[PDB]
Amino acid sequence: MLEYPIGTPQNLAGMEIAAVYLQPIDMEPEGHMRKASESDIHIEADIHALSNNPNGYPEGFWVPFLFIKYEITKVGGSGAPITGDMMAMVASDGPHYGDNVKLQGPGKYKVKYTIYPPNAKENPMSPYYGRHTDRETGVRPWFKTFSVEWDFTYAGIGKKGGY
Amino acid sequence: MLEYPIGTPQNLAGMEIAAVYLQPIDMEPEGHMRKASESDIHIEADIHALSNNPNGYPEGFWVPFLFIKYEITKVGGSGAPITGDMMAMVASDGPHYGDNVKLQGPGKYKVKYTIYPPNAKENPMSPYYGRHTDRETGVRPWFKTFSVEWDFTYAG
Ligand code: NA
Ligand code: NA
Ligand code: NA
Ligand code: NA
Ligand code: NA
Repeated sequence: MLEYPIGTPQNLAGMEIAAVYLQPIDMEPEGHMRKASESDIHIEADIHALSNNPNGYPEGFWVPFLFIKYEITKVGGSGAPITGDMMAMVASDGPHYGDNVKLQGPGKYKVKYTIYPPNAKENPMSPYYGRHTDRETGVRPWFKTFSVEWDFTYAGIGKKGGY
Repeated sequence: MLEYPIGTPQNLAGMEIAAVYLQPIDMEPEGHMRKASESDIHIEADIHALSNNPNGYPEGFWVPFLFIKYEITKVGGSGAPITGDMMAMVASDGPHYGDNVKLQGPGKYKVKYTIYPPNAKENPMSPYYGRHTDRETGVRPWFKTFSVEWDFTYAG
């Protein structure tokens, strides 16, 4: 299969944060993603643990229970920024955070993700996850909410809504 | 600290399901686990993907967003079954499903886990996790809720 990069990955708080996209997808439960026919891409946040991750994840593990908001802005565009809240889901290549998105035509875009840890009050998955704190099996505190940004160009006859 | 085994792992639906226990733990957020001072063990369900997992997980990945109920019963003895729901959490050896439990003294116990997929009506994480279904990136349907059982000898 093929996917497309948004910039290059960034390493922060013991994690690799990468932005990628592919064609719009379909998901179970149905009717939660924007319809694939009304979208240009499926945008994703690919988040995996680095070596010696402070929260106990082995290197390469997917980091679960995060909440990710995104803002996509067209450089020099007359449109309002594109925003949304990703959802965690599994595909044939494993779990991701993603969302189906409709863009504003070909051009340069700024992409900003805001990543919330699993103890943030803004993260609706926080009631479902814990962290050991005892001496023998405990880990370091969760990272604080942070953002990451990339620039990328979306353009071409082979790009849906990019020509 | 020792991680004690509860039987041997069992393989179903493209996953390894293993049971272990250790001493009671402390967790953030506080007030969800039974106090460590009022518990005997921390029981865990260790669930990881096997090769060719049908739901898209690479081999060895933790299987996330499941919901696990347990029933622990002192074998052929006085006492009611001990029941509860585990919680997903991370520790220094990675993520698990687990719970602090008070037992009924040394002896043999049956341990049964009932494992609910992300789309089960009993799984509270159903509004928060999806599965791709399109032809190019989709995976097979979720497994149906099932149980696995073992026994172990608690020494203290
Ligand atoms: Na909480
Ligand atoms: Na066994
Ligand atoms: Na088996
Ligand atoms: Na706490
Ligand atoms: Na045993």
